[PDB]
Amino acid sequence: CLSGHPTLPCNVLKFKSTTIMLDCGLDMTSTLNFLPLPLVQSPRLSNLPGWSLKDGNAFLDKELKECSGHVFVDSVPEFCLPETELIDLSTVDVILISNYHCMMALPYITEHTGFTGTVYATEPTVQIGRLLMEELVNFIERVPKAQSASLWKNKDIQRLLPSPLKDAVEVSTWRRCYTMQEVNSALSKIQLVGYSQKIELFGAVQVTPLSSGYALGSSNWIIQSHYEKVSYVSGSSLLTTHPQPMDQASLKNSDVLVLTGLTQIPTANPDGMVGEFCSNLALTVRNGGNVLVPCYPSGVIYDLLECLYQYIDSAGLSSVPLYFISPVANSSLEFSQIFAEWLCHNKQSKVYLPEPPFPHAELIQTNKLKHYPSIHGDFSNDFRQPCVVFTGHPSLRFGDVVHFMELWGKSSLNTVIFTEPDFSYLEALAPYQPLAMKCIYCPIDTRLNFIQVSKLLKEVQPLHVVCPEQYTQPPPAQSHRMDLMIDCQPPAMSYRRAEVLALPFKRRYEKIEIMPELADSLVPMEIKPGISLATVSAVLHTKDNKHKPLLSGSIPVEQFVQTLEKHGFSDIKVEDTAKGHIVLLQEAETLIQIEEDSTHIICDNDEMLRVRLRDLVLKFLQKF
Amino acid sequence: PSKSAALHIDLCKATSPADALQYLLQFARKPVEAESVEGVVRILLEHYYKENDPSVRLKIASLLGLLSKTAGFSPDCIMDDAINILQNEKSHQVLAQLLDTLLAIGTKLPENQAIQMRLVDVACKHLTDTSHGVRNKCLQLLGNLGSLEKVQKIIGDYFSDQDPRVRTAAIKAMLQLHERGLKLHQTIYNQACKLLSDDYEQVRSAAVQLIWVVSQLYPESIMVSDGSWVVRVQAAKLLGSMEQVSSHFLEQTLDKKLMSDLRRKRTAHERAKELYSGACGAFVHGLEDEMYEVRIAAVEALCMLAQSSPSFAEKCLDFLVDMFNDEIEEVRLQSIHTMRKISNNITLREDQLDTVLAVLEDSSRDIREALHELLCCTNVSTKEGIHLALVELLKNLTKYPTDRDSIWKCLKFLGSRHPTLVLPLVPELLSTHPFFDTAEPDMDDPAYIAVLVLIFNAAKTCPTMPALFSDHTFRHYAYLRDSLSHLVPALRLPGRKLDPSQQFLQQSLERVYSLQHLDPQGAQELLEFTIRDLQRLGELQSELAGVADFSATYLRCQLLLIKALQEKLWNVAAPLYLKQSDLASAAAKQIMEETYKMEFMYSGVENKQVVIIHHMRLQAKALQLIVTARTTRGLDPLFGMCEKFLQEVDFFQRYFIADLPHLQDSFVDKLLDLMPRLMTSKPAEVVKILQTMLRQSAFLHLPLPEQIHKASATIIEPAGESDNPLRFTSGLVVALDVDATLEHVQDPQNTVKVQVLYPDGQAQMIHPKPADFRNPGPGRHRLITQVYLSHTAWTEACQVEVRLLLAYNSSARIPKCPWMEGGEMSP
Repeated sequence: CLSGHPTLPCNVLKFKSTTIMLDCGLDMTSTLNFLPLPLVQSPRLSNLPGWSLKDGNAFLDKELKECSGHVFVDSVPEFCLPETELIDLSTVDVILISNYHCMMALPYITEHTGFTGTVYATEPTVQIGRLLMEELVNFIERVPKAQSASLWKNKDIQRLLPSPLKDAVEVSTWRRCYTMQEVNSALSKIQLVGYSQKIELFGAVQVTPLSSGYALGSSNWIIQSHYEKVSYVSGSSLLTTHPQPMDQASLKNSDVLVLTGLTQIPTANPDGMVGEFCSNLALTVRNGGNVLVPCYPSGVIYDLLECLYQYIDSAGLSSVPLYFISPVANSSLEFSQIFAEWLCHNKQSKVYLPEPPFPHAELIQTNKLKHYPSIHGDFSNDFRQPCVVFTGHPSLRFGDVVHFMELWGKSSLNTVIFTEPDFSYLEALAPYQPLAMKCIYCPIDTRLNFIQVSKLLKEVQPLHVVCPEQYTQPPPAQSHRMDLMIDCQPPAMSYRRAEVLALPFKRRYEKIEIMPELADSLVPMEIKPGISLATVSAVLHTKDNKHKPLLSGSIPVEQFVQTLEKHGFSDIKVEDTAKGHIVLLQEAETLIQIEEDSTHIICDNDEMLRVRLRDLVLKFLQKF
Repeated sequence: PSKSAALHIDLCKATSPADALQYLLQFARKPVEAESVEGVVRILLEHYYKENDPSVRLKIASLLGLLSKTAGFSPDCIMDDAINILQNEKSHQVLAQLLDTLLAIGTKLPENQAIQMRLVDVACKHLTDTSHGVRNKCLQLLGNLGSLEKVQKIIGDYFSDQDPRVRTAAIKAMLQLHERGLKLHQTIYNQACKLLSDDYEQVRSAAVQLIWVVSQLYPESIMVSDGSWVVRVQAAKLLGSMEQVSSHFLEQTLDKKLMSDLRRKRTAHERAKELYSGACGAFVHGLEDEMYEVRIAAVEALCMLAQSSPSFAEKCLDFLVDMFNDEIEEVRLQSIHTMRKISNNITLREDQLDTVLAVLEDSSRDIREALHELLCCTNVSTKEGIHLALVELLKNLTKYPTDRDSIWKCLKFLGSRHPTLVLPLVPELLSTHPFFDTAEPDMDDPAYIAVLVLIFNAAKTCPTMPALFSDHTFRHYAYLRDSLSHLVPALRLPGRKLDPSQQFLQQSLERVYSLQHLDPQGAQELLEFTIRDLQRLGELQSELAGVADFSATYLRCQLLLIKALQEKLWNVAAPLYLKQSDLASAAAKQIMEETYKMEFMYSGVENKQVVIIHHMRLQAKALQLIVTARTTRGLDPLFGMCEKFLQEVDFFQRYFIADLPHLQDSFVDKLLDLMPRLMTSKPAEVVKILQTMLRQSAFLHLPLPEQIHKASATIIEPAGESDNPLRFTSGLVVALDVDATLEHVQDPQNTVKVQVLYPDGQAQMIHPKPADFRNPGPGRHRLITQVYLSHTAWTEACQVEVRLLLAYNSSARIPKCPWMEGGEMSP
């Protein structure tokens, strides 16, 4: 006997690791670690120069925490992981997946503690996640220096001594590595799951994807029992409409409406930010040197790719090619080429060489597009850098962007324009602040803007909507509301708050199959009898008609004496009292008293008359 | 005192679910108890469990269960947990947490009888639930608690429960009972029938394992369990396209199930589609059905059943050969492996072309050696296959001359296997004429030496081999036999014909040990002569080179020490120390490096050698202290280094307790006996007494052993070669190179570094990668790691230096391999 309660161990607003439990389903939503957290350490680079080696000494004879402008750790970035301790992984059956993003911490919970069950997701997201983990481990294992940061994690009494932004986060269990074993031994468990499937896990609860349009496979799984509408939302967008835009034809009478992904930037304009980025790239290619745009692997970068392709009809002349440095670049390109069914209905997925998502990237490949998906001796043909280079990277410490930043660190000649807003200003450029670059941070991101979730809640008319984080308060360095409207009450979640907001009391299943029985007559409730021997098989008690009801109802004395006379009885004397009626039958000396909701019969030693009177009085009421 | 802090933190705030959960997360993610006060902490945690916030109670129970695993599962804690769980059946997760705590406190430490494993099982069995409350938990409870070697009726009647997810717990518990014996009955197999048609996942994948184990227990008490469960296993594995997880487990179970009687009537019909009681396939329909993770298990079961049964190979070799065109890098090597494991009592007439072409489609650097090992151990029917293999090996040689050793070895094995099959091909391989005798091939040609060594290896048991030889073949054999013997054997051609080191080492060591009471110059020249002799012996002898080099290094240490003690500085004024007057200022560092090398480079060291080398290091530190104090002008720094030296002496004497009364009249024991008095005077007279004592202290004898050195090789991977200026730029990396192999490194993982010495002042030391360390030759290793090089333009092709080093506890380096220069690679 339990209820649904989300046990979330994270306080990340972009990602989520909620676990919406149930009575017998025990389902868990997507689980993700802290991706933007491993940036305070030294960046992982090859061919260590002399500039990033000799710096200021540590504070109080540490010899493991260098300092150059800010605090840094010269060791492994030491990837973060949520607590996930007060819930054992031995009673878990399935883990949910998001849009190719929520598997960075997936192999850490598959072959470590528990989770011996199955897993359900779609093909494009799982393939992009595989490529992401592959490029991540490829960027980690290059120059694999040993861990030398296992001393400041404990003894937190002195952890608050260093400068801020370093002691704000605690250390519970961080793994820092994948060893190329669980990452490829855990991927051989995924099943082929499409959109709106009928997998029917555990024989009672059903999940139905929604396929919201944000990226290639932004599916919002909707776990639901016989009578329940638990809705989980990972990512959605109502402005791009290219990758099968979101539809609201199913989530009408939702229950909890777990909303996780948000935009976090309400002041910027997508069209305006793309326009200013185009102007910036044009003005920096007109004069100066090469251009560097540190971006993520395949996914969100495709709109920027299409914009820079269509920008060739502007003041920017030719001879401005595009380099793409990524170990999984060719695989990502061929996967975007092969994946075309997950596009829009007729706007994008036309199949007549007009996919408008990936075919345009190959249509312009014959004019000026050299791929070169490596850095190990491939640019020896021509080296002048009149181009723009995009290097995939999980963060600003693992990818090859740090080598290129140390290559042409001179300012007024290159750009450091970013595309992912899941970082900061003073910490992201902390080891590179002794420069004079423009430091532009155009936030390319469209994830359920505040102007969209408002109209979504208006057209949904929801109830008991749960808020993911404590952002119900106005954000810092801003002067506005930027909150969500709730009629009943605004909930709250934290690192270890297992709040219970649900009550499924086995509403209606009944395992109805081959039910044939009589039906009585009444005003509006035609009651009937039931059958025993349910013989349940799997989450369904199919109580079929095969091999004690109580009584209720007032019995009239007038109809009683009428049926006594017309059945064969005689010499029956009836008198009245203050509220009841007393009837005497001379045979066997039967005395019967009928009061308001009361009947009492007294007779002598006789069996046949007793059972006769019993069956005569029992057919005057309805059986319940 | 660990429980008092937890109680204070829990009673300070006393929130509904904030303070309790925070304290639980702070106490669970922290360090363990590792003490005897764990019972008090467990009692304090259990005292606050009977309250609200069932989630906090479950978290505290889980924390107590995790903490009780550090050898703290006593009888009192188990009794307390049993008494608490008897009435804590309020929530669903609370009972599961209590059962897990009972399992961690009873099935991890006690593991015995007398209410240690039987009472908890009965308590868990009597604690049944109504709807998926503790069933999945008490199943593994009773699974990890074995009562005695006689408890199966409960699982037998629970095998037909409501929730199919409880059958998984039942089957894992019954497998846990199986892997401990327990005399499993034969009736379960009948119940196993109702497990074959389950209409669910994660059950049949274990049902095939169940039928496999119950068939492999004993094929009696019943046709008669002979080739009967194999039919059911094949029927369950035939639906491989319906589940990618239940098909590989079925093949892995059949791999061991094939060890039964294996009746031919049920085995020969399985290799065909149309059955000839067996009415299923899964042999010719289980290969080209889905992903290769089940194909691997299928071929594993195939080779496992072909190894035991000598038959069935002649009708499965075709199927094992025709599965090569699979365009998968995994199935190819697995096919090579399953063919090498079955290379016995097999034939090869025309199926060779489908198994040899795996070397032309791609490089396959790691598969080529396996293919060559396969081609040499197999048998060929006719000479056409021999000729095909020979011309293919010649093509691989003229296209890839980087693996000629494997080709020569495989040709040697092929010639030693069947030498008759090449007899009708001798005048066809080498170009010979019956009446010309011309066209002499090249001597150093890597294309003719292979045929030569093949003929020489096939010339062992041939009656008349030289009857078809040419004129130069005899001299070629005479030259190859006398140059190498591991490939060319001995023949009977008519043209051709046909512990001193240990005692010497012992004599040298006893001469160094005994002859020590003489003049300093005589001792010095004796040490020099013995060092030269030991170096010559190490350069000459091979198997006795490690101990010889060890003794030579020890004698060099002693010689440098005795030369430092005979320096002219002590004969001249001390407080002057002009310059170049003490040869020990630069000799103490060399002695320390020599001790580090003697301690870390060698593998077979004994504790006696360790204490002797530590005494030598302490003597070197004392010499360095003396040399520094001889020139130090400030009296204040003297106290610091003298206290440091006394601290090192105390640490040494505290770490080494035994073998101290063994060493007589040694510097260490003299300092240990005199140190209670040296801690009362000025560091000046302290170091004076230290100096006058170290002069004629002793000469400790080192015990020899079977130690070996730790050196590397100079493999052609980016080794010394011509200029070969590669094309690259100044911006990005130049290129990538490959390192060399290793020999006798004593787990080179996390021990061997790779240093890169650029012509500039900068030097980069790339850390090793543990994934590339290969060990198929225990006693010899191999290091194939990519090295990254990048620098600004050089305007020339001067030089570059890459080298291997070693790692220490704190920090140190050891030069092992000879300095090998790399390619120029002008950017």
